Amino acid sequence: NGGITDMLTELANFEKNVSQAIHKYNAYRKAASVIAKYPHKIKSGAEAKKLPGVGTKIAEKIDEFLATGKLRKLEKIRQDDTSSSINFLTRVSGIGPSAARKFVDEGIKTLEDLRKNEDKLNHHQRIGLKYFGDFEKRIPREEMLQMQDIVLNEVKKVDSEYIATVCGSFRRGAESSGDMDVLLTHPSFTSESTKQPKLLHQVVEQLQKVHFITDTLSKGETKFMGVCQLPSKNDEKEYPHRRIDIRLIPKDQYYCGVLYFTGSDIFNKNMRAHALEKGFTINEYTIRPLGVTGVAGEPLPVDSEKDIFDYIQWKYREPKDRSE
DNA sequence: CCGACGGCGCATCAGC
DNA sequence: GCTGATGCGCA
DNA sequence: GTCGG
Ligand SMILES: [Mn+2]
Ligand SMILES: [Mn+2]
Ligand SMILES: [Mn+2]
Ligand code: NA
Ligand code: NA
Ligand code: NA
Repeated sequence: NGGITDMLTELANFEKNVSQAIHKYNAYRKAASVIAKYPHKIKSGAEAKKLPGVGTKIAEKIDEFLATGKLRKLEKIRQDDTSSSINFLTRVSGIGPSAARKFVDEGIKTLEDLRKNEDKLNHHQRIGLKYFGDFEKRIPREEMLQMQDIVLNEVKKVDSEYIATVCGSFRRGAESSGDMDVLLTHPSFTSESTKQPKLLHQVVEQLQKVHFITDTLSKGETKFMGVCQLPSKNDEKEYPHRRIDIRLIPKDQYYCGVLYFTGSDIFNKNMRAHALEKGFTINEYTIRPLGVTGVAGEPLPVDSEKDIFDYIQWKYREPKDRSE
């Protein structure tokens, strides 16, 4: 049902980027997700309508698309200059719905206008512009494996007790990835631990030293967002620049962290809701119970991802089964 | 009908 | 100059 | 936009 999920996804993007209606955005993605998981070719809106997250308005849109092969609402939007331009500009990392809208109001609507007005861009936005095409390329699993070996090894060089784990799409096992996500732990940093200084900085700084990390979007004591690039050969094609995220998490919370940052995004949304549907509340850090009123108690002990799955009564699903 | 739908780390900057 | 307000991206 | 109060 690629035709239908593509349509719902494009509608989602509009609601997020133009209408700034984040809950409609989520509603469309939730519908696109449940439809992609449907093992039958959808013959009608009423057929989709049986699925949870698909409602009256989306069934009708499905009837139209199935009849005409297109959607008039999407046509008009694509034709609309302000809508189209705002949508476009949000493809730049660091330009969200609000910046995109402001730019367009000022007559800035293309990559070229962004070039002409670099003085109006902040540092993250200049980086996103610089790497516009690069950031929209997928990363082949082969290069993700080369990236993994560099990160793991340079982490070793700073200190051998660090544990770095590549999570996200890679850990689900996908053949290409949108970026690289790295969870970092160290024995000195736990949920108590007196706050250990420069733990993440040391690793970011080394990765810069070996010229693997080329740009910084944001950097703090627990979270790094930036740009990296595989080393080239002699005269060879430069690899594309890639997005990399590094999160430093307390060691005692590594499994909740690995669970969350493996994803998928929709999966974790799905886990938290079913968590409450069993008396638990999950975040990135801990799994806790609520009682009868519903404040959450203390973090239950966890030594594996499945430990978390047990608590809320799901059959365990290997990383590869979480792409939602 | 109506309201909930997750929240946080980091960067920027308008308004003092 | 500072900081409350807000934007951004994110599994 | 959807669905469980
Ligand atoms: Mn069936
Ligand atoms: Mn990723
Ligand atoms: Mn990421
Ligand atoms: Na439904
Ligand atoms: Na953007
Ligand atoms: Na992505």
